[PDB]
Amino acid sequence: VAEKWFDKNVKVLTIALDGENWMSFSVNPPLTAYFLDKMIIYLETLSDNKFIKLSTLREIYNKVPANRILTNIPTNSWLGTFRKWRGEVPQHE
Amino acid sequence: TIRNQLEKEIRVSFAIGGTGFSSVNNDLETVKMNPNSSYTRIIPVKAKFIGKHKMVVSAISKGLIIDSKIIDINVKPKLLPNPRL
Repeated sequence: VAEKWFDKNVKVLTIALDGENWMSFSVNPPLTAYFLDKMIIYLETLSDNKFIKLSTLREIYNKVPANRILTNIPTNSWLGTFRKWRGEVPQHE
Repeated sequence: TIRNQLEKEIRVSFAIGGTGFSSVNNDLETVKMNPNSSYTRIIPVKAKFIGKHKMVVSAISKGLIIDSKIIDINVKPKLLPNPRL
């Protein structure tokens, strides 16, 4: 997370993922609970030294207005295909 | 992709050029970019020969060609699918 601060162009940093599968599909799910606590401790060590500003997305929406304009975003998911829900099972069609 | 090094807000237009290529429907595609920023957009074109093509893209403002650049494209023959059962 901190190495992204070095680049001047990283204005907002965004991370998104499933909030329950990561602690439930690992080999040792109890340790992923300790990992999350260590994460929360270390992230507050960067938000106090005024390196990052650990905040919510609504606050970013108001504090950082969007200046650039995107005219088109093609249809897709984070998997780069829709064949997961239509095509990878023979009885999808 | 068009880069803007001016400190003001720019609007240019560009046209394509090739020996078999043809712009589908774009006489002059105008953009609108803010200072010190690039602008990328995709234009639909149709090739009509196969082989080693030469695209020319030129930026045009008020009837004047601002800038031009030549790229190289390899167009492949289009193959038909298997005869359906």
